[PDB]
Amino acid sequence: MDRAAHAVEQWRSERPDLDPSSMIVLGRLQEAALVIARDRLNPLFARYGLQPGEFDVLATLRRSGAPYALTPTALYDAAMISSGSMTNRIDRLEKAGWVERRATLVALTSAGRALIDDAVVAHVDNQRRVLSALSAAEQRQLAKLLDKLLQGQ
Amino acid sequence: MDRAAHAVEQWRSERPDLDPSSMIVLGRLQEAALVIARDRLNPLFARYGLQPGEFDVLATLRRSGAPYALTPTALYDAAMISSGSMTNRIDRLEKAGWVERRATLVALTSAGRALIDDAVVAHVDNQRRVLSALSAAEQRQLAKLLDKLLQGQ
Repeated sequence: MDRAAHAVEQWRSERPDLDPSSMIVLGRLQEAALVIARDRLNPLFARYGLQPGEFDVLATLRRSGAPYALTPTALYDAAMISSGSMTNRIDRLEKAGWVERRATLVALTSAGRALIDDAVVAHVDNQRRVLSALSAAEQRQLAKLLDKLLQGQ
Repeated sequence: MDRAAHAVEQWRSERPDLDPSSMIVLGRLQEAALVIARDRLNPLFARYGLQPGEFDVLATLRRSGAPYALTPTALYDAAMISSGSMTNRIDRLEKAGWVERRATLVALTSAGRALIDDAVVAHVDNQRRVLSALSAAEQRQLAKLLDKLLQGQ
């Protein structure tokens, strides 16, 4: 038993008036997102000098196509993840030499483009190893369920 | 198309040398965990005066059974989520009147026990509405896939 199943077992024992079933799926959802970010994805980003949020900004600019320049609002809408604190994240990226503010647009520098071109290859390799315990059909299956859960929000 | 599918589409266009397939499932995983915490679970915790991490501490103590007292190490291992910054989280809970440090043990106060007894009912109701777009079999299915992904870490 993992954290979530052990906790439901205890709750069923302590609060039999409760139906704690929903705790399994959502406890595993949040634990899986946390452990994968903390122990798998973020270490790789740190090897490139990046926080995960900073990777997303650079990746979003790169995949928007040349000249890799978006308004901060277009940047948020196109991001992989809808996290906050973006303005200071852009500030950091400009100070590091990876983005540039132009007219208002946020654009990759050449150094930033080279960095994310390098990092995204290592990232996807990292992701495949993260997912390798699931078969192809299991990954498609997990993506369909997460899509339905997400739209339900 | 959601964030993750739109981003894969762009990557496939921009870096056809890349296989970005892994981005869908893991992008949806992290986005779903974030949106559900930010927009659904944490608002409910805040109505009880709690941060999500603080809810977990109180819930872990309560479901460990009377006298609802655990060592900080037992507390971490029994938590629903393996998040950090726990020592300051305990500090805050003691200052709020909800936990007590005894001999070293962390124990619910009566006020803390009453609070989490109230909050956990609202929490599970909140979770069921979060999950209501998935059928029962879909929720069991999602919990099985997340379990396999998790153990693969």
